[PDB]
Amino acid sequence: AKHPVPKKKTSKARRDARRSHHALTPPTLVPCPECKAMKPPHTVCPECGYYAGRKVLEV
Amino acid sequence: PRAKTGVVRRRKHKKILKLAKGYWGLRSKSFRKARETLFAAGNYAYAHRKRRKRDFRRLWIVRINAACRQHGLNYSTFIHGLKKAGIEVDRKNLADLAVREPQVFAELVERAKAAQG
Amino acid sequence: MKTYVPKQVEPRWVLIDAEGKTLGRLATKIATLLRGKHRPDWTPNVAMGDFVVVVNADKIRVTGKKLEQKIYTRYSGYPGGLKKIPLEKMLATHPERVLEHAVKGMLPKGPLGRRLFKRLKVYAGPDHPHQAQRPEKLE
Amino acid sequence: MEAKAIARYVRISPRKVRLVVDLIRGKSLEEARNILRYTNKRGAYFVAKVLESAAANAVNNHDMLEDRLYVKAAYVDEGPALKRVLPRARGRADIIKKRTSHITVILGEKHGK
Amino acid sequence: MFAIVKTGGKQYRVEPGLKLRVEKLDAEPGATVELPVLLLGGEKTVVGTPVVEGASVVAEVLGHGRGKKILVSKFKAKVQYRRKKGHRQPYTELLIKEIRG
RNA sequence: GGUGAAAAGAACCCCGGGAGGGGAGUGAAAUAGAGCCUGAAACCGUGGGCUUACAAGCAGUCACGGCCCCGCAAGGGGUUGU
RNA sequence: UCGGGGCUUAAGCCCAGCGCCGAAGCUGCGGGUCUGGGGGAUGACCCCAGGCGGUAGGGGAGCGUUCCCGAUGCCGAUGAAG
Repeated sequence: AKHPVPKKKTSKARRDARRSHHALTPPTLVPCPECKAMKPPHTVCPECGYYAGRKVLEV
Repeated sequence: PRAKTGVVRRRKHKKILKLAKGYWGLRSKSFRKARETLFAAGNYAYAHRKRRKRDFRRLWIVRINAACRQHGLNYSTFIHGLKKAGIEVDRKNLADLAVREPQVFAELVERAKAAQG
Repeated sequence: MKTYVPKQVEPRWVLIDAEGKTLGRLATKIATLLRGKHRPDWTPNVAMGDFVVVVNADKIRVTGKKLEQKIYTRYSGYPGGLKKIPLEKMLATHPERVLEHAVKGMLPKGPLGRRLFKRLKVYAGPDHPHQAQRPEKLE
Repeated sequence: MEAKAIARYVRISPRKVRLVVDLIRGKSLEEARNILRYTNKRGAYFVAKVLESAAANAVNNHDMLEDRLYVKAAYVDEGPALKRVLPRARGRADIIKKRTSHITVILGEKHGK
Repeated sequence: MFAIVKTGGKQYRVEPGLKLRVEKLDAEPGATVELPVLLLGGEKTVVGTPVVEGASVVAEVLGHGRGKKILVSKFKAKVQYRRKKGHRQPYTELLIKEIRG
């Protein structure tokens, strides 16, 4: 509305290049020791958990 | 009477549009832009008819001269060698039976030298 | 029509000598494969520039009086116009810019220093730890 | 075959879920499931749900088994939109939109022999 | 074995038995083309001060033809001048016979 | 302003919380499927065929080349490095 | 920074020399064009001399579009217009 107003119209090229710099990046998961589940790193999987065993209510 | 303006417009439109297809830019994705750039392209085409001819003149002259260098003399001498003697033609390009066939080349060189030395 | 396609005519490994001589005729033919003058148009690197590598090794003398400053420049071939490599301050700039003005005088800069850099140095001092063609079109 | 399954006229703007599609596009079932299951997103378990849609048709309507079902495409467009008028200071009335998607999750063949 | 010829303001190096065109000809559609000109051969065959006239080159012709239309679409950059045209160069096709020189 | 000739307007079942789809039947026709004749372009997308990271730009054109696919031949598409 | 590089028995100047290069301007070949003349009874067509820089503006001409005639018709399921 004030001053920095689009001089001209940008190109689809530079548009989806500006877009190109952000390719959606995946998360991280390792297995649980004594089960079948891809828990996030260091984190205890919702069920199972860690050593000593606790919670276990994520049916 | 109403002449329902229908597809005439869109047809010549996509005529020029169809002519465009092969470029970069919104010119290759706009009607009014394609058009203009195509105009420019046509200008280029004519220019490059006549200039195709002239740049060809250039290359002919060039490698004929360079071969002439690789042997003994140079271009101007070469030319008066042909021109004076009697050989009023050659089609400069046709002399490109030179590196393609260095034999007849060398001999004709000796012609130019002979009747103009 | 007509056809003068030579494909890859294969490398001409000449290395002419006239290093004691001229300062401009120190090109033209030495040009034809070089420039203080000759071939530009966004392609002819320091490369063929080398070759000759003024394998005659280095400097020598001067025609006029503009001494105490140079080792030499502009017009070689490839992109930024014509191309080179400037002077004596660039005796420094990697390896030294002598009557190889022409070649290792063009050259030592890091950027045509892209143009592979890669064809020269006091290498060009006729050891050039290599092999060429010793008729070298001496003339 | 190439199991075709879809859920049209639903939420999320193009950019986001189009990147969600080309996030796991070309990687088998197992991975897909666990990934969509675990991503700081909305289209994560969303496009996971339409993945469930795609899962039934290929297992219990195409029958190719879940172990052979790999991620075959997903193209996911823009659809229509939602055109709202935003109130904004100094008498300004603006036009702002909500864009949408055409999630075409396909799954398909394993080895091929 | 070659041979040179100045045909229709176009000069060539013609071989003994191939090739496909010249300038538009006032010559018979599908019969006998005797070229009363000549300007070379193979193993040494100089052209004289005029033409080569020890004899002549011989061609066969296989019909007439037109080749790739060019739309002369030259416009002007402002106050109107949009010439939309297109010329298609008319010519005659051939295929030689020999070069009896 | 438009499904069909008429609703015969999709029953039974599978993913879902539904919304939407997936098999069905139906009718000549289901990109005639419920806002349903056509459905351009602008504008937004998927795979793959071709190029682009030494480069100075009214981005087009001319000569050549490299590639992919039509062509029996010659040819040709088009990709665009010099 | 003379376009730039770079040039000193010049690549600067003076004088002479022959040679080439090099414009859509000219030659040849090929096409258009209008015109003038003649054959053209001939329409046609052919030959012949010449101009075509072109804005306003003069003038000839040429494509397409809704609908009336042509129609109590012709094409159209083997498939109309878009």
